[PDB]
Amino acid sequence: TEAGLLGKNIMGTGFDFELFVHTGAGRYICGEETALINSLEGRRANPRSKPPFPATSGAWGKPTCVNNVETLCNVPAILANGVEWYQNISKSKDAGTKLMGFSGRVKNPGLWELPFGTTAREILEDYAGGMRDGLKFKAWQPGGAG
Amino acid sequence: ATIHVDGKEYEVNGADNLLEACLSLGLDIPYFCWHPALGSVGACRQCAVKQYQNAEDTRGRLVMSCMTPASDGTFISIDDEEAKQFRESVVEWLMTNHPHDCPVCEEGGNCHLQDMTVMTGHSFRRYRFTKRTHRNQDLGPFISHEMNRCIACYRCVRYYKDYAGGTDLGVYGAHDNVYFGRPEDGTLESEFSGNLVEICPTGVFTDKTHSERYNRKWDMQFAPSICQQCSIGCNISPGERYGELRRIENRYNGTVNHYFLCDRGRFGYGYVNLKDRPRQPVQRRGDDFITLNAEQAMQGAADILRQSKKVIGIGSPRASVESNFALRELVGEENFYTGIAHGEQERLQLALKVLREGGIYTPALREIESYDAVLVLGEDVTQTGARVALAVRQAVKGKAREMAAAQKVADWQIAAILNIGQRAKHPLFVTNVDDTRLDDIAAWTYRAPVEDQARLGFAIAHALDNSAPAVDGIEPELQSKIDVIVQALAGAKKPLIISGTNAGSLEVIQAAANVAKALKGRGADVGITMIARSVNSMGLGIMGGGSLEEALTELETGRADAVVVLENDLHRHASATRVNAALAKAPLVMVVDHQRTAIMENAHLVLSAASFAESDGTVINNEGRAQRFFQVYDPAYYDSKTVMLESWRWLHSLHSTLLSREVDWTQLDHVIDAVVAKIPELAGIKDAAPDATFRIRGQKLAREPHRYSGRTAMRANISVHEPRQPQDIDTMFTFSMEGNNQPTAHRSQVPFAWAPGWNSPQAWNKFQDEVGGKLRFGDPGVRLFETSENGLDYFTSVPARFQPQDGKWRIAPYYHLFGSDELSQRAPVFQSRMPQPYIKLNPADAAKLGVNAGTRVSFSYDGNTVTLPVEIAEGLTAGQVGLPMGMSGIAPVLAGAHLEDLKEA
Amino acid sequence: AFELSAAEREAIEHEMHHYEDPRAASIEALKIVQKQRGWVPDGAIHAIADVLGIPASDVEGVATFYSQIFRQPVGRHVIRYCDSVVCHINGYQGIQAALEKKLNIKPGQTTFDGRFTLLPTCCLGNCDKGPNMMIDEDTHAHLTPEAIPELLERYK
Ligand code: SF4
Ligand code: SF4
Ligand code: SF4
Ligand code: FES
Ligand code: FES
Ligand SMILES: [Ca+2]
Repeated sequence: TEAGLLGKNIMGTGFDFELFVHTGAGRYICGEETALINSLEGRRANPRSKPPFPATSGAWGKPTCVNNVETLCNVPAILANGVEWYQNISKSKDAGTKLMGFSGRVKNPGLWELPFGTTAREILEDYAGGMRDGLKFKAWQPGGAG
Repeated sequence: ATIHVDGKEYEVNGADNLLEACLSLGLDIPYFCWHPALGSVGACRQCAVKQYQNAEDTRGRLVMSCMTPASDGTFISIDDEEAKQFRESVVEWLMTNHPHDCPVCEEGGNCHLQDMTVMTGHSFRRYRFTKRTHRNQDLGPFISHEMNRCIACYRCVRYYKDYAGGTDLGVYGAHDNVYFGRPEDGTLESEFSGNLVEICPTGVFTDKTHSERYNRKWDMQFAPSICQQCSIGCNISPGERYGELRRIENRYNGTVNHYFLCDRGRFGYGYVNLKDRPRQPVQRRGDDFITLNAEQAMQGAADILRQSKKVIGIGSPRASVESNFALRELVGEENFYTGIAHGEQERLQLALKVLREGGIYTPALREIESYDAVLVLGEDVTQTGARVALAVRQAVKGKAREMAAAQKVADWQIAAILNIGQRAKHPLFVTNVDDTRLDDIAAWTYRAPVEDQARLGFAIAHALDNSAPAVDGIEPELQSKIDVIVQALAGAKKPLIISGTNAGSLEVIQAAANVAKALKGRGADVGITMIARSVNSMGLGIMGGGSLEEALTELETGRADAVVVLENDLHRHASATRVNAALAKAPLVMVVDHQRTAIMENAHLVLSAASFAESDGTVINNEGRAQRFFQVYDPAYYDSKTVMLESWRWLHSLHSTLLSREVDWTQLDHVIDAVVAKIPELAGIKDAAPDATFRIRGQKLAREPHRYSGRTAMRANISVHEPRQPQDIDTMFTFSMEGNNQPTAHRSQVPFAWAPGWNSPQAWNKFQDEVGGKLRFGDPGVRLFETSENGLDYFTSVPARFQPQDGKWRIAPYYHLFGSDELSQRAPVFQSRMPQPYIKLNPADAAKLGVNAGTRVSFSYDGNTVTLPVEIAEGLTAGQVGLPMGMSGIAPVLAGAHLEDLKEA
Repeated sequence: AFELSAAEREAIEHEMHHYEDPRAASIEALKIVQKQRGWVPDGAIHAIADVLGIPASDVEGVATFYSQIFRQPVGRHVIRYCDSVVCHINGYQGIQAALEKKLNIKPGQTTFDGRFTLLPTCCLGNCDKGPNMMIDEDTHAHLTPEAIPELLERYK
């Protein structure tokens, strides 16, 4: 906002955009997009039935678009380097990179950025270092608790 | 639209969802969270059906029928094996935490959860773990709270908050610890909180007044009746057991009061069960009070009345049309007096003239919800005509309904509708002497004396149409508010103007008529609604007669030596000292009434009349609809010494004994025919209900359910010999279960809703043509008059502005839903709910008098000093003092009067 | 008797400036009152409702919906230990046993002197450095049952 990248008349375009940070109060269901909209409106975070989707009538009945942090972090690279660069990062159906990582009693529990189509063995072994000493593999969840 | 359910083709409304479409076709889908008046939310997940994509489809998909539109060419299955298993599983999940409470639960035998547990076929428990429990709250004297029985269907919060506009009920907590109640212990503040006992499908919210003298639904004797506690005319089902009025249930009327009553009509019935009611005719001889039977009372009264030179009759707006007519025929038309005051009668006749000569349609109570802008002039609707206030709230939410309909959102998708129309609402402009309960949704509230509210109405009418008389002396800020109201009213397709006689001002009604005429001249679809005071105020106004002041003048001058007072305490319409003097001077006072009133001390004869629960008759509501109410029980079934007859029966027998020295009692339809022959304006009351010869395939209409119990033991302590079943020669109903209460029976009067498998109030679905619509063969009740071809002229007499004169205090009426109606004060449960009576003062006037909040001030009206504490009313205009109308010692006739010598005691 | 302070009212009103509906500042108003007073007392619900122009039942439903808004009195320091799946694999049970041994209380209870309130909590988003705990504003990772008694004494 000090540098003029946010607020009124952003870089001479005349587009006005105001960005706020709304801190939550500790509930897992608030991550659901309609429950997120309900929580943003100061209500109990019950989800909503779709249709209508939030693109038609979301926050306060207005058109609303909800996106993840990583999607909006993938956006500027697309807008700065081009569509054809983003389509050619990985030779798979899913384009672009993705934050992947193995956690829980591994040698290197962390987070890395990998192209789509990376097999799960390379994340476990070539990046996380495999399992720890004296522990053998039993199971894995690919995308979180759900 | 065309749907195919289980291989059968049906034609349905495409705007409906699948659940209400299938319930209207007679199919049984279990459901909890959906209500016809509240819309669909998809919470309970009970209404699952299997939808197929095409006719040649085997897999399908489980969908919520309440959330799925009944579009053309739909294919669904209710009795699919997977759908049945899922519905049974949902019932089983609800049963895991449910308490073992049915024997000691007031909902037992009337429980929707019981019916859906049986309907899904779930009777085997495999859950073996602990059940969650909850502490209960104290919700006031009317609603009992038991949160263990909750199934978290969210119907209470949806009704109370979204529909009723209440604020003190909510849902708290989380995952399976969801709690439905108030944030703290205390009385539920909504005037329509009593509908929770029918909205809640379990026994969480129950009728505490019924729970005192509890009995099950199958043990009740029901009758279709009309609520007598104001002029709206809501259809009710009173239910009796062991000779006392046990409960008032909502009787569905798709035109009037569809699913909801107000708390005054639901809990104000306790005056029927009072022990001081007259049960036998009593004749006063010196200091002795001898008890007569009916024939001795008729003979003695006839002899004394025949000795008299002129007997006058004083009717009442409490009494039915037939009883007022019978009194009018007994004393003669020239000697009949309406029991209300001259100003009250003038306002009532003006309201009737506006309704049936103004050329503007008057809506029924259900039709009020379809209007686009509402102007309320003078009438505190929530305290005098509460169900009209609820309908006005629905009409206000109509704007969000239209905004969502513009985005192709179905009418049953209530969450999406409320999300689209966030805080936008249709314009509501209310005027009163102080703040109202409609102020939270009102676009503007005008707190002013009744002259200033009338002037605002006249100014609005002049700004809409310049042919109307103008108001001179309007401040520019008030002029800007007037222009806001005019722009909102002129842009409305269906404006509605609501006034009434409770403001105590003729000019307010005249201003409302002028606004309605100005809107009619612009081509708008304007409606007008007048709120009267009592259940048969409009019937007494149509019948006509002299005022109470003329009757008291006739008694005081000696031209009348006999007075017959019909169901009237006479102190609410005239000063008590004048009434007592005129009645003490009269050598014969005969009081026909069902309540122990103060004028019976001066009465030479007291006829023990029947209340509405023990009588049949017709009442005309505020919209001019004639409605028949039927007797619930025989008062003489248990106490054989009780001689308590209908008032028209008493007066007709008295007239017969006066004329021919012989006692003929009557039949009810005979009195109806006499009314429609003598008074042509009341000719519509013949078609309000069919006569006593009406049958359903040869059989009468049952008053009590098929499983009515204890028939050989309920009276066995008095005598082991069973008594003769009480005969009903008056109506088509029978005082037994030997009759018809089929949902498909061709009738409009339904005593109670029961269907096999549907024991709760959801059986009204079986009794309707479509669910949430009208009754299957029409709603009962017939409008007495049509809309007039031509209208009235503009009322030229614009009043001057209110001027506070020194030493005189204008009485501003403050009405209370619990305390202003005469008979509901007598109900013992209302005393804990009735507010303590104070006097309202402006801060400036209280500072001028040197009085604070709570100190006692004494004032004299009609030479009688009474003392009251003080509250400081900020919204009350200075020069006015606010008084609670209809309370003990404060008559409703005091509205618009003046006060002298009001000073600190 | 509850009375909102001037700083609390100013912060709440500035939060209502951020939204097109004043109801949307209810969670932040409850968090402001909780930050100022440790928890949300009974009169704070009615005070926040009066400031925001919404019913008190809505404020109470919001306050009882969210687990991080305390409607019961807590201690001067709130320990929130993660009991989710990755910290279960990394062994939060030893941490919980050490906390219950040192504080001599159960989860959901507070200490006798009002110093500590022990609470389980959902995943803290620090699963690669588990097990994790959150004392009042500081998150601690790589927890061991031996380091818990040392870590507790730095919160007086
Ligand atoms: S609410 Fe219904 S199912 Fe529950 S205890 Fe009462 S009668 Fe039984
Ligand atoms: S209290 Fe009754 S109406 Fe409210 S959610 Fe529970 S079961 Fe439904
Ligand atoms: S609005 Fe009037 S008629 Fe209807 S239930 Fe209430 S008191 Fe009775
Ligand atoms: S009635 Fe459809 S989910 Fe509740
Ligand atoms: S599982 Fe404990 S921090 Fe995520
Ligand atoms: Ca009868």
